[PDB]
Amino acid sequence: KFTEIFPVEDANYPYSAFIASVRKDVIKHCTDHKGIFQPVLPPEKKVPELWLYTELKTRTSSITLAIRMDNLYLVGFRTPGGVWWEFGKDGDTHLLGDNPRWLGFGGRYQDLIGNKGLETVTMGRAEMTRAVNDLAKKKKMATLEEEEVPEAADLAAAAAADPQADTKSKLVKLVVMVCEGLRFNTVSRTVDAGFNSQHGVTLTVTQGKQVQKWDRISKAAFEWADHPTAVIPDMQKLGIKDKNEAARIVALVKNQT
Repeated sequence: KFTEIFPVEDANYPYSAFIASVRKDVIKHCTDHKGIFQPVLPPEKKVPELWLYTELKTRTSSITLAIRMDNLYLVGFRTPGGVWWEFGKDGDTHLLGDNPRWLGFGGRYQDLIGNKGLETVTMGRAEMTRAVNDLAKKKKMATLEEEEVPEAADLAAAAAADPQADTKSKLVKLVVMVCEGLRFNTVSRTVDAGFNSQHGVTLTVTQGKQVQKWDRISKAAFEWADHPTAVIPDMQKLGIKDKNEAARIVALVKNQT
């Protein structure tokens, strides 16, 4: 519904700038709840009602990300050839229009990276450049070549069971840098700090666990609006005690209403 553009490879355009710019356009569609420091996103619906489109470009290629405004999560992406790829599998219901194709897997961190924590997702500008260039070529196929050389049965079977391992990998790097970067200022701070480092940057185990509990800390955000002194198990479980620390972690909360 509204576009953002990020020139990945442009070293002079800081990641923090893109975040600050995109959050400002998103907050335009948010509400101010008393007792809740962070802006409250639009209420969730079965059919995403406002869409954030972020176009990530390199010097070579580019892709557009289709993000729901209500929960700030990726639904699919568009290639340069105009093919939309959506999270899901045959049998599901497409949220994207324009002849979208099913990726075959879902957007859960665990459709994506199994049971390995978010701390295993290496991020950075170079990491984002390769992900876009890679996904800009998302192919429909692997007919490819066990005729090249079973008796690599080991290779042959890995390819057969996890064909889009590469895609899942590139996708979960953008999900954390963009979606999660927008939701959590703890992630945007960490991703921006090491965005141009030569060996990439990652989020700590603890950060990953909080990131995965966005809904929960969003609920607490609302609970602390009513009772700001309340202690929250699910929160202290995560290394968060009070709305004050929570304000150093989440930037935008999920609307409970």
